[PDB]
Formats: sequence, C-alpha cells, structure tokens
Amino acid sequence: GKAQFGGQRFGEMEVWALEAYGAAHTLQEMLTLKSDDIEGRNAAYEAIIKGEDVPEPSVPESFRVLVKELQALALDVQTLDEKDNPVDIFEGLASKR
Amino acid sequence: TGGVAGAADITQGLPRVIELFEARRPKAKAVISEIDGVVRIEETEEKLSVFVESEGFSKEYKLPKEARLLVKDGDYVEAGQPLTRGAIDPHQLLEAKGPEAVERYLVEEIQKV
Amino acid sequence: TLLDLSATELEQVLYFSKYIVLDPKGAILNGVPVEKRQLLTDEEYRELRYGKQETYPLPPGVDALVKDGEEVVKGQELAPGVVSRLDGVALYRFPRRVRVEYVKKERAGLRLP
Amino acid sequence: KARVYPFEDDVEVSTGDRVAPGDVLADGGKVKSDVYGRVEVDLVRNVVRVVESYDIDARMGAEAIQQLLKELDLEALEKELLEEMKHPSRARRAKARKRLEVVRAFLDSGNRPEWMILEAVPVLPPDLRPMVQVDGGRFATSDLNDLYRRLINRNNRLKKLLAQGAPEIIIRNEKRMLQEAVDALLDNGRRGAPVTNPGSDRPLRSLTDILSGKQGRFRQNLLGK
Amino acid sequence: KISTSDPVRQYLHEIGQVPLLTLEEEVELARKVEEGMEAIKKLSEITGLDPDLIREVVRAKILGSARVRHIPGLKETLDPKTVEEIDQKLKSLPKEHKRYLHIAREGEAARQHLIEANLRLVVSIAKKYTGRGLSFLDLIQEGNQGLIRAVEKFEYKRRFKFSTYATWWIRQAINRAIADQARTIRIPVHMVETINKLSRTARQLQQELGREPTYEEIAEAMGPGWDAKRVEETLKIAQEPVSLETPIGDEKDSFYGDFIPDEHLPSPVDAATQSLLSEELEKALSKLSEREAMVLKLRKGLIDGEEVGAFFGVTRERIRQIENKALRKLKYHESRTRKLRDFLD
Amino acid sequence: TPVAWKPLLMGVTKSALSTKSWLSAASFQNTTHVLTEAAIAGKKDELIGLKENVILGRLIPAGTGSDFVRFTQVVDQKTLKAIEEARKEAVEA
Ligand SMILES: [Mg+2]
Ligand SMILES: [Mg+2]
Ligand SMILES: [Mg+2]
Ligand SMILES: [Mg+2]
Ligand SMILES: [Mg+2]
Ligand SMILES: [Mg+2]
Ligand SMILES: [Mg+2]
Ligand SMILES: [Mg+2]
Ligand SMILES: [Mg+2]
Ligand SMILES: [Mg+2]
Ligand SMILES: [Mg+2]
Ligand SMILES: [Mg+2]
Ligand SMILES: [Mg+2]
Ligand SMILES: [Mg+2]
Ligand SMILES: [Mg+2]
Ligand SMILES: [Mg+2]
Ligand SMILES: [Mg+2]
Ligand SMILES: [Mg+2]
Ligand SMILES: [Mg+2]
Ligand SMILES: [Mg+2]
Ligand SMILES: [Mg+2]
Ligand SMILES: [Mg+2]
Ligand SMILES: [Mg+2]
Ligand SMILES: [Mg+2]
Ligand SMILES: [Mg+2]
Ligand SMILES: [Mg+2]
Ligand SMILES: [Mg+2]
Ligand SMILES: [Mg+2]
Ligand SMILES: [Mg+2]
Ligand SMILES: [Mg+2]
Ligand SMILES: [Mg+2]
Ligand SMILES: [Mg+2]
Ligand SMILES: [Mg+2]
Ligand SMILES: [Mg+2]
Ligand SMILES: [Mg+2]
Ligand SMILES: [Mg+2]
Ligand SMILES: [Mg+2]
Ligand SMILES: [Mg+2]
Ligand SMILES: [Mg+2]
Ligand SMILES: [Mg+2]
Ligand SMILES: [Mg+2]
Ligand SMILES: [Mg+2]
Ligand SMILES: [Mg+2]
Ligand SMILES: [Mg+2]
Ligand SMILES: [Mg+2]
Ligand SMILES: [Mg+2]
Ligand SMILES: [Mg+2]
Ligand SMILES: [Mg+2]
Ligand SMILES: [Mg+2]
Ligand SMILES: [Mg+2]
Ligand SMILES: [Mg+2]
Ligand SMILES: [Mg+2]
Ligand SMILES: [Mg+2]
Ligand SMILES: [Mg+2]
Ligand SMILES: [Mg+2]
Ligand SMILES: [Mg+2]
Ligand SMILES: [Mg+2]
Ligand SMILES: [Mg+2]
Ligand SMILES: [Mg+2]
Ligand SMILES: [Mg+2]
Ligand SMILES: [Mg+2]
Ligand SMILES: [Mg+2]
Ligand SMILES: [Mg+2]
Ligand SMILES: [Mg+2]
Ligand SMILES: [Mg+2]
Ligand SMILES: [Mg+2]
Ligand SMILES: [Mg+2]
Ligand SMILES: [Mg+2]
Ligand SMILES: [Mg+2]
Ligand SMILES: [Mg+2]
Ligand SMILES: [Mg+2]
Ligand SMILES: [Mg+2]
Ligand SMILES: [Mg+2]
Ligand SMILES: [Mg+2]
Ligand SMILES: [Mg+2]
Ligand SMILES: [Mg+2]
Ligand SMILES: [Mg+2]
Ligand SMILES: [Mg+2]
Ligand SMILES: [Mg+2]
Ligand SMILES: [Mg+2]
Ligand SMILES: [Mg+2]
Ligand SMILES: [Mg+2]
Ligand SMILES: [Mg+2]
Repeated sequence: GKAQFGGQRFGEMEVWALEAYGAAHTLQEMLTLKSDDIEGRNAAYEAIIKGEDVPEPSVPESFRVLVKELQALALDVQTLDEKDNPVDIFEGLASKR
Repeated sequence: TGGVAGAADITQGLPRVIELFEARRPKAKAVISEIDGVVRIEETEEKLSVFVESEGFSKEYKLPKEARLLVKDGDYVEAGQPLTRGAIDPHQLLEAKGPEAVERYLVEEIQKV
Repeated sequence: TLLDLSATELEQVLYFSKYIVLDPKGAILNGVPVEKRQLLTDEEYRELRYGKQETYPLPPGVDALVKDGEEVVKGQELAPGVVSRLDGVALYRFPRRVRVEYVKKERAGLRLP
Repeated sequence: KARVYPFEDDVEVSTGDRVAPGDVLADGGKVKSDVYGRVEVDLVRNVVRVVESYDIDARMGAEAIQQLLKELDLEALEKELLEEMKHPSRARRAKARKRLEVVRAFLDSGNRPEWMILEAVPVLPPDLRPMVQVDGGRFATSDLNDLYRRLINRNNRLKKLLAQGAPEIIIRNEKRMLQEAVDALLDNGRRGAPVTNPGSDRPLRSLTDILSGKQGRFRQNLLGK
Repeated sequence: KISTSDPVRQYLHEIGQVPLLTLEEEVELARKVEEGMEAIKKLSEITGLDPDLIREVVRAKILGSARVRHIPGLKETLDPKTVEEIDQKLKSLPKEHKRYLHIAREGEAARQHLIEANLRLVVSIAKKYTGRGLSFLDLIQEGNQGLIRAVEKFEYKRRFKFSTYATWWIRQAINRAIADQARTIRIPVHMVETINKLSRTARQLQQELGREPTYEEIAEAMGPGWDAKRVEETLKIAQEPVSLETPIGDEKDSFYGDFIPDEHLPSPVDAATQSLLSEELEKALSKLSEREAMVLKLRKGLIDGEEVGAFFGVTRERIRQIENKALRKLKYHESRTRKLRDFLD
Repeated sequence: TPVAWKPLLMGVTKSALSTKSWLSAASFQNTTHVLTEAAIAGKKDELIGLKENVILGRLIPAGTGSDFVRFTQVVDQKTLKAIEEARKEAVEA
C-alpha cells in the first residue's frame, strides 16, 4: 500500500515453471515461508536474523483456512498417518478446552 | 473450426489442436472402414455409397453429395482407413483399428499443425 | 437416489413445504392401504386425523332452518344427503352423527344447560 | 360415530367408557380405542364422540427424511439392487445400477449415510468472519455473519415458538425459513439468492462461494500468493 | 417454490375455511381459554403439581405425542411414562375435578383455534412494518409471537373484542423485533427512536435550505440537549456496516478484505525484536540481585504495572534503595557495552 | 474372474475433470459436486501428483522431493572411521 511495497504474485504459470524444475523446496517456500505460513514466515525471519539456516516449513494458512472453510460445510477433512491414523496440521489449537 | 457454408472440409491451426486433444467430432468427418476388405461404388442420383467386403461380409457406407471419395472401385481398405476425405474421429478409429491406432493418429495429426 | 423417493420432485415437495410422507404406519385408508412411502396433500391429510368430513353450515334466520336442523340434529343419525328443509336446501351430504349449536327465538326443547 | 352408553369388557385395557360413572377414554383431543382413533367428549348426555381415523405417522421436512435415512440397512438394498441389476430388462435395472453406486461407497469404506441430515450447524471461526474498524468509524465484516445471524435468529424464534404454544401453520412457516437459512451459509443461490439490505443486491458469499466462487478458495489457491 | 406465496396461501386458505365469526366464535373460544386457566389452576390446587406441569401435560395430549416433547425440549419429562403418570391422577380426579381436566384440554384446543383464525390479522398488520429491515416472513412471525402474547392476557369479561387487543400486542412485538434484530450491531430501542427523530428532523430541514443541514440545525430542531458531537455520533452509528465482501475498484473481481492489514500478529521485525530483547533482558536479570530487580521485573513485566506493595517483607527504603541503585548500575554498564541504547522501540 | 474391459477414449478436459484425487478435481470442475461424491465415499487422496500436493503446501512429489533421493547421507572418511569406532566399542568387557 502506502510505504511497504507489497509482494509479487506467484502465478500458476510460474508454479509450473518451478514444478518442471526439480525446485521442490523453492516451490514449497513460495507457498509457505514466503506467503502463507503464519508461523513459518515468523520463525523464518528470526532464523535468518540469527544467521540460522531457515527452518523447515510449517503448514500454510492457505491450507488451514481451507480445511476450516470446508469444515464450515458438513464435510470433514482429516489428514492421516503412515498407517491410516490422525496427524495434526492445526498445531494445538483444535483439541478442546 | 470452419463455418456452416456449402463445403468447408477441414480445420486448421489451434482450433484443430483443440479438436484433437479433446476427442471431438470433426466438422467434415471422414467415414472410416470398420472392415478390412475390398471396395465397391454405385451410380444413382441422390447419394453415393462405398461398400467394403471380404469373402466373409460386406458393409454399406452412406457417403452424401459433399463427400469426396479417396478410395476407388477395386482395392483393399484396412480397418479405420480413410474412406471419406479429411478429418477422422478418434473414438471411431479407436473402435476400428484400435487404441494403438488412435494414439498413433492423435500424435501425428497434432504434429501436422 | 439413496432413498427411493422422487429423486428430484418428491424431495422438493416434502422438504420446503408441508407435503407429508407416511413414515412407518397409518392403518386408515384413502381408498387403498396405508402408503408405506407415498406422499399426500394437506387437504386429504386433514380429512384423515380429525374425521372424514367437516360441514359447519349455519342457518340464515331464527325460525326456518333452525327448526329443520334441530329436530333431526341431536340424537338422530343423519344419513348422507340429509336434506335439511329451509334456506334453499341445507345439504348435509356425508356419514354418521350430528351436533347443532345455538337457538334464538322460536321454541326451546331438548337443548343443553 | 356417537356412543351414548358404552360398556366394560376387560380383554384389552377398558376401551371407551362405562355406563355413566367411569370414563377411561382420553378427554377430547387424541384417544385411540379400536380401529377408530379420536375421542371427543360431551359431558351433556353421556356421549363419547369417537372419530375414526388412526395413528398415521405423517411428517414433512428433514424430520421425515432423517427418519427414512436411519431405518435403511444398505446391505439389504445392496443385495436387492444386485438382483434388480442383472435380471430385469434395461429400464428399471439401469436406474438400480446408478442407485447401487451411492450405496456401495457408503458401505465400502468411509462413513455411513445418516449424517447427510443436518441438526448441528458448524460455525466458521471468528477472525475469519471479521468485524473491523474502517474509516470515520466505518466497520467491515465477512458477509458470512449476516447469514449466521439469519440462522441463529430463526433457530431461536423457532424454539420460543414451540414453547409459547404452537399453531401449526406458523411453526412450519418458520421451519421453512430456517431451512432456507441453513442453505444460505452453506451455499447461496442454489435456491434463491439472499441479499444484504438495500445497497447491494449481492449474493452474500456463501461458504460455497468461498470454496469455489468466481474467485474462491481452491481457485485462488492456484491463481497465486 | 417461492416462499411468500405458499405461506400466504397456507394461512389464507385455513382462514378461508375457518374465519372466526365476529362475536360468537371469538367469544366461544375466549370463554374456553379462560376456563382452561381456571381449570389448570384448580388442577394445580388438587394435585400439588405446578400449573406449569399441568399446562405442558394437557398440551402434549392435545397438540402432540412424545415426538413433540423429545425434539423441542431435550429430555426431562420421560417421553412416555412421565406425562402418562400425570394423566392418570387427572383421571382419578372424580366427577368434580375430572371436569376441569376435560375442560383444560378443550380450552387448550380453542386457544390454538383462536390463534389460527387471527393470523390474517398479523400479516395485515406486519404488512405495513415492511421496509424497516426485517424480512416479511420474519416480521409476520414476530407479530405472530405477539398475537400469542395477547391471547394470554385477554379478559373476555371486559366486553372489547380480540381485534383491537391483538393489534397492540402485535405492534409491540414487531417494533421490538425491528429494533432488536434489524442491525448487525445491536442498538437499544431508545437509540432507535432517537435515530428516527434525527432522520425526520433532517427531513424538515432539507425542506427549505437547499443545503443538507450542517450538524447545527439538527441539534437545534431536535431539542433540549442536542449538540454537534451528538448528531455526528448518532449518524455514525446509523450507517449500517459495509460488506467486507463488496465489489471494489473496477468491480471486475475485487474483494474488499484482502486489503486490511493485521495488528496483533508480530510482523517478522517484531519477532526478532522479542528475541534479542528477551535474551538480553534475561541476561541482565540473572547477574543481579533477585531482591528488588525481580520485584520490579515481575511487578512490571509479569502481572500488572505500588512501591510498598512491591517488595515482600522489606519496606520501601530498601526498595527505592536497590531499585534506583541497581537500575542505574544496570543502565550505566549497559551504557558501556551499548546493547540496549539503540532503542528496540 | 476375468475383468473384461473396453478401451475408452476421453478428452484431455474430461480425462482430468475426473480423476483419482478429488483435491485436483475440486480445483476446476465443480468443487460443489467433486466433494459431495469424494465425501460420501470416504475418499483417501493419496498424494501423488503436484496439483493436489501443492494445495497442501507440501513438498512436491516430483523433483528433489523424489522418494529415490529424499534420503541420502554424506560422509568424510574421518567420520567414517568415527562411526566404526562406535561399533568397536560395542564389544562388551
Ligand atoms: Mg511454536
Ligand atoms: Mg518456520
Ligand atoms: Mg549464523
Ligand atoms: Mg540450529
Ligand atoms: Mg514444522
Ligand atoms: Mg471437511
Ligand atoms: Mg460464413
Ligand atoms: Mg452462409
Ligand atoms: Mg449446405
Ligand atoms: Mg456429435
Ligand atoms: Mg460405381
Ligand atoms: Mg446408387
Ligand atoms: Mg463430394
Ligand atoms: Mg490400401
Ligand atoms: Mg488428402
Ligand atoms: Mg476395442
Ligand atoms: Mg477392434
Ligand atoms: Mg488394427
Ligand atoms: Mg481394442
Ligand atoms: Mg492409425
Ligand atoms: Mg424415483
Ligand atoms: Mg420422471
Ligand atoms: Mg426419479
Ligand atoms: Mg414444494
Ligand atoms: Mg414404501
Ligand atoms: Mg400437511
Ligand atoms: Mg326413528
Ligand atoms: Mg366428496
Ligand atoms: Mg330460545
Ligand atoms: Mg342400550
Ligand atoms: Mg390372548
Ligand atoms: Mg424394498
Ligand atoms: Mg423389474
Ligand atoms: Mg429411472
Ligand atoms: Mg438431510
Ligand atoms: Mg475515526
Ligand atoms: Mg438478515
Ligand atoms: Mg394444518
Ligand atoms: Mg396448513
Ligand atoms: Mg434471490
Ligand atoms: Mg432475496
Ligand atoms: Mg433481503
Ligand atoms: Mg442483511
Ligand atoms: Mg428486502
Ligand atoms: Mg454461485
Ligand atoms: Mg461459485
Ligand atoms: Mg374454578
Ligand atoms: Mg380437597
Ligand atoms: Mg441437554
Ligand atoms: Mg432430577
Ligand atoms: Mg407411553
Ligand atoms: Mg404410543
Ligand atoms: Mg368445582
Ligand atoms: Mg413501504
Ligand atoms: Mg392501525
Ligand atoms: Mg438521520
Ligand atoms: Mg413524522
Ligand atoms: Mg447521512
Ligand atoms: Mg478502487
Ligand atoms: Mg505480522
Ligand atoms: Mg536467551
Ligand atoms: Mg552481565
Ligand atoms: Mg536464581
Ligand atoms: Mg548472579
Ligand atoms: Mg551470570
Ligand atoms: Mg527490575
Ligand atoms: Mg511480582
Ligand atoms: Mg488487576
Ligand atoms: Mg510475602
Ligand atoms: Mg540510598
Ligand atoms: Mg546507602
Ligand atoms: Mg548498584
Ligand atoms: Mg549520542
Ligand atoms: Mg472449459
Ligand atoms: Mg463439461
Ligand atoms: Mg483450473
Ligand atoms: Mg453450487
Ligand atoms: Mg466422483
Ligand atoms: Mg530434504
Ligand atoms: Mg558424514
Ligand atoms: Mg570405551
Ligand atoms: Mg576378553
Ligand atoms: Mg580387553
């Protein structure tokens, strides 16, 4: 807006470009650390600050926003394990009380 | 591709590449030969007709006025061979000569553009 | 689909408005047995749960129809088409018994407390 | 049918009435004695009015479907359609094959079908349906909240309508609105389109419009970030 | 199909089949409703059971089976056994009290009947409180809840009929509804009328100036305690909100919520802040006296913002003593090894 | 129980319009239907393919995220002798 420049858009056409390359992490980054991973970008900066080689991406808020919008409708979207069992995206905020 | 008018037979450029990836019914279809045998043609006024037959059986093919025929009274026509001039529907070639055929038709028909 | 109901219209019918579907059992008839999964209208439904026919026809003046009706109303089983005799023709066209209500000035006999 | 002097026969529990003293019948609303099932009472002459219609389960609305859905043993309908599938001609067997599709997956793996009926509406998070201070004092909230209020008001007015006393027409009337409402948050426009009051004849984005939409969720989950 | 028509037809049809006669039918029903009351109460008297209990059991027997008790009100009255027990004592009531039982039900029915018949009355009424911000069906429904309210208080002894009576009891229910639900951010009835008066006043002011009144006129014309700050405030509350989801700029595909920034969330800059700040504040906190440093560290950084109430047993003199002496040695050595100077804020 | 089939040819649009993972199908056909069905049936989207696995913000199935190389370790001959010494130490008493 006013004084902070606002990020550039990473379009599908651009995603594929990376998809085509073996840019695995570089694409994850663009989808996590750089734009939607709330907890990720934070630990990301700080890590960079302490000269820490950036951390491994946490779940993107795009994902979490989705699951919940999806929960808003009857549907239940639950991630699973090696063996079909739960795993947790919403780090500790969904269990109750 | 093309526009309904007199006799516009094929489809060029991207329009075609769309008609190809998406299995579609060409503007000017070309009736393929479901049977591999020999050719026979007829005279009467309204509609033409090409018949493919083997010692086993024969099949009648309705070729209206606009259809310019590539085959002649006399020789063999493999399954899924062009018996009309122009475009071919992949589904039909699939059924007739097989997938191996369609697959090979699709690729080459695409590169043509 | 899963529930064999009119896939698209029996739903719309009972869902948003009052068109009833007899769920388990309903002994009394429409003319035929209880419709296990069939649906019916308010009207006919109404005719059921309270009693076959409702007819409230209330007389114009105080002495003409108030007498015709009263004489034959209290204990007398009134057959269908009971032709009450005074304004026009008070027509009671249905079943079993009858219950009249008030009585002004003419003659008082056999009425309630 | 009006009975004046009913008598006592104790095979089944005493039906109807006694001469004049004992009256076992229910008062004058709902009472099932024999095949005839309603009983009105006129203490004038001993007159036990006994209407004839009987216990007919009549329902409309998700109530009726909820029931229907619980009662079904998919296994039965699975085997029933199996036979209907291969044996009769193409007309009713074709319908049965499309109807066996859904029933199979239900049973196969995943979850069972009584859940399609809604009696507990999940509410989307709060910060996801903000209420924000804009300019001058203008505020800004996700369209979802006008829809949520819709349902809550209706749901409440329903409860209080049941409690206060219940004239049929009005209760359905509401239950209708209620239904419609439950659609609104989930998906708007499939059946009519809800509007914020005179200002914008705009479909309040439904949770659906959120996921799909002109520019929705999985949608812009791929346009870019 | 479309929802207004169906209900309109729905009750209009039933009124069409059962309007209530001017005097007779309304009198009749009325009389029965009251006798119900007198009945239920006298039933309460002889059974020791609360008139609320007597009321709900006669309701179940006349309005609906176990089905209506179980889903509407969760479960405290056993669907079968409970209500039945209650009906049994009602039967036991000899000739004298049994009469009240029989009356109560019949009265309960009549009630519903009167309510059914006077539904056109509501809709005719509710018809005019249309454009207030409530859906016609919502409006009729509240108004309906209003007519039921009237039914509870009408005294047939006092000759006036239910028409004029329902009118009031309905108009009150509607107006309330309009004031309680119409807005996203609730506004009390007084503020409401307040807003109407403000509007109306702005109307008479538009009448001649040719100048949409500065908030000067509105104050004057309004009355006793009206001032500019008051009017600017009310109309600020009068503006309903805006749709967070609204077409923005070239309406092509713009949605208003992607543009608002976020405040609680520590933009990276702040997470780095709390990292060094806490690590350096934690280093200083250790190599010190835990007597008055932790006191002011915990009293200030752990709970809430009390010199005296700050230190445990040791009075104020040792507080100010170590507070100001340790706080300055800490500051002056931090002046040496400049780490804090560059105001983290 | 011979499963007799018939080779079918469908358009690139449709080929994708209907596929294993509903995730991918939710992305372009009818998010509305795609889900409805994927739901009813209790669909376990095994993530393979980049579209579906990108929405997750998960590493891509194709590329350096290859099950063939996701796991590979490196060594210095110095750390090689160090680990075997750890094994030598395993000899008890
Ligand atoms: Mg953490
Ligand atoms: Mg991180
Ligand atoms: Mg470093
Ligand atoms: Mg480290
Ligand atoms: Mg992590
Ligand atoms: Mg879900
Ligand atoms: Mg042309
Ligand atoms: Mg032309
Ligand atoms: Mg032509
Ligand atoms: Mg075609
Ligand atoms: Mg010839
Ligand atoms: Mg010929
Ligand atoms: Mg030709
Ligand atoms: Mg040849
Ligand atoms: Mg050629
Ligand atoms: Mg084949
Ligand atoms: Mg073949
Ligand atoms: Mg071949
Ligand atoms: Mg083949
Ligand atoms: Mg070929
Ligand atoms: Mg059907
Ligand atoms: Mg049909
Ligand atoms: Mg059907
Ligand atoms: Mg309908
Ligand atoms: Mg049935
Ligand atoms: Mg009905
Ligand atoms: Mg006689
Ligand atoms: Mg008739
Ligand atoms: Mg008299
Ligand atoms: Mg006798
Ligand atoms: Mg026996
Ligand atoms: Mg069956
Ligand atoms: Mg059959
Ligand atoms: Mg069918
Ligand atoms: Mg349902
Ligand atoms: Mg301001
Ligand atoms: Mg609203
Ligand atoms: Mg009714
Ligand atoms: Mg009705
Ligand atoms: Mg609409
Ligand atoms: Mg509308
Ligand atoms: Mg509206
Ligand atoms: Mg609104
Ligand atoms: Mg409106
Ligand atoms: Mg839409
Ligand atoms: Mg949409
Ligand atoms: Mg009394
Ligand atoms: Mg006593
Ligand atoms: Mg409870
Ligand atoms: Mg208790
Ligand atoms: Mg029972
Ligand atoms: Mg029972
Ligand atoms: Mg007494
Ligand atoms: Mg108006
Ligand atoms: Mg008036
Ligand atoms: Mg104003
Ligand atoms: Mg005025
Ligand atoms: Mg203004
Ligand atoms: Mg703009
Ligand atoms: Mg931030
Ligand atoms: Mg530290
Ligand atoms: Mg130190
Ligand atoms: Mg210590
Ligand atoms: Mg120390
Ligand atoms: Mg130290
Ligand atoms: Mg301190
Ligand atoms: Mg402290
Ligand atoms: Mg405090
Ligand atoms: Mg202490
Ligand atoms: Mg000192
Ligand atoms: Mg000193
Ligand atoms: Mg010091
Ligand atoms: Mg300086
Ligand atoms: Mg398309
Ligand atoms: Mg399509
Ligand atoms: Mg797409
Ligand atoms: Mg839709
Ligand atoms: Mg599917
Ligand atoms: Mg790796
Ligand atoms: Mg190594
Ligand atoms: Mg050792
Ligand atoms: Mg040794
Ligand atoms: Mg040794």
